[PDB]
Amino acid sequence: MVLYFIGLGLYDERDITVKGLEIAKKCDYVFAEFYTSLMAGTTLGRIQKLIGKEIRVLSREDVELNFENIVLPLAKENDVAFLTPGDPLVATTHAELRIRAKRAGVESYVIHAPSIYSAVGITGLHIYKFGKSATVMYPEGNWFPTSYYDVIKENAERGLHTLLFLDIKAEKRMYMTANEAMELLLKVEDMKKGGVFTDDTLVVVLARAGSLNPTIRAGYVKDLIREDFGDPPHILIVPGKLHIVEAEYLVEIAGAPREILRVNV
Amino acid sequence: MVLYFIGLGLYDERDITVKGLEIAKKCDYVFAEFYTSLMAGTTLGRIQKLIGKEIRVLSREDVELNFENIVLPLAKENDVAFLTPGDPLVATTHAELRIRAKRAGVESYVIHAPSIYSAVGITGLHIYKFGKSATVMYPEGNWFPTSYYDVIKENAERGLHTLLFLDIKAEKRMYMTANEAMELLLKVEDMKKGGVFTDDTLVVVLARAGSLNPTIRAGYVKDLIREDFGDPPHILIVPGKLHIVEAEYLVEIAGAPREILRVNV
Ligand SMILES: Nc1ncnc2c1ncn2[C@@H]1O[C@H](CSCC[C@H](N)C(=O)O)[C@@H](O)[C@H]1O
Repeated sequence: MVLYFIGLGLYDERDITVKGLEIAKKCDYVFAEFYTSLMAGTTLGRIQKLIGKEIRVLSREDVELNFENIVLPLAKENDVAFLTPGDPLVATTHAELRIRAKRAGVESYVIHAPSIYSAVGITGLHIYKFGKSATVMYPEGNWFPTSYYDVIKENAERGLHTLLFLDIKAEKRMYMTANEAMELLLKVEDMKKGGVFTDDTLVVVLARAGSLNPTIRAGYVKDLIREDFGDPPHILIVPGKLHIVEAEYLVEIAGAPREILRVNV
Repeated sequence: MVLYFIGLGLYDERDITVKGLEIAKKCDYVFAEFYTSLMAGTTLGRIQKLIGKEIRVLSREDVELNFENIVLPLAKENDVAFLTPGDPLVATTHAELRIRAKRAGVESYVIHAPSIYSAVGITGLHIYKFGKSATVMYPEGNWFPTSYYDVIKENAERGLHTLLFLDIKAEKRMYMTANEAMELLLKVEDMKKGGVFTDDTLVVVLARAGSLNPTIRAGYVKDLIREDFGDPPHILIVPGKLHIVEAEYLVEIAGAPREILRVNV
């Protein structure tokens, strides 16, 4: 008896690691959640087909409130897996579920899978130069979140890049676009006026990482804010000071304006 | 006419994704490099047997000096794969290779795989709280580099965690251990007196991420500096102030002392 947290990867069902597939195939019960991220290139059926097991999908409430009532009981008598998009423990609160497993006497194992957190490397930006990350959250009611704006400011002060995860309302099938996140940011800048995010800010958009042809675009907010980046999911990145080879790659691979080649050192 | 950058993942031959494996099997020629890092849980023979293709290994000079003369020519009239440990393009210099492909008129696609950059999610530390990353380098001769110490200081200053890659002599298969990294940083502390890394600093050690049995340990330097964390590779993390949920994961899963619950939160 054991519980496995198995990541499914960035885009489709083949983004699972071979390790994860052969372990998932021999589990007695398989559960999964698809609310922490969007795998735009597959379906439940295709995943079930690949793993050869029926998958029961859990909602945020089933997990956050009933994980120990729905999943853990089986794991005491059987080999159980819990599948998630990307890497199970990245920008989720799933790590705490391991604590629940322990206090229920269930041993758990983690099988990693490609994550958007490291897949940003395809933007050409040096991974080590990424600072603190943040999430753009949809304003709801009279509440307008803005903390992600300060993260950008503090990273950019240090010359660090900022990775911006975008909001998701899976049960409403709403996936925030980079365009939406740019609009939100311009609005917070008119409030705070820190010169952090303007029409002239260089940004990078990565859409559907993991697919064979993801959309990778770099340019000024004024030029990109109304551009079509294709289907979700999307992440937005606000680079800090660029190394020359970073700029080179943004121009050659992501279609950035030639002039960012001229780095002001 | 196509070059595929395929990641092999964290630890053994099963850490490659299903997508990467299937694509590698259909490639006419398969290259790989093991200088940016090593796949400590497997061998080149086991990877070859899994892919069912002979793998020509390239040195760092083969790649950096002659990538366009060794790999790209074949990719003009064949499907070629270039394998690398972890996630492709996380290593600083690899992105550039895609520009070389473009220049040579060769199509390139990136197949992602788990990277230690994202796998540290398994320490229970929130991914978004990681700041700039650094590598602890072995000093030698009259050269004692210490920038990695500076990186810790300005992340922790901002309440951020610091991911520290450890030095490696890929070709001699010599891995720097977390213990050596800790002693070094105490050495740098004695040099710089910044109050950044001392006996009382809380650290996290992650060894053999990707394995089903990785070592995850958290505690104060005075206690962990001579502890055996098992076979390489080792990764060292100097956490910033912890969220209570991070601290209880470290206590419950990483064997951290209860003391962190009131000293580091
Ligand atoms: N393939 C992909 N392409 C672009 N953005 C992606 C993505 N997968 C995830 N994201 C981003 O991350 C958000 C979910 S955050 C959860 C991330 C997941 N554990 C992982 O390891 O990737 C999405 O709303 C989106 O902004």
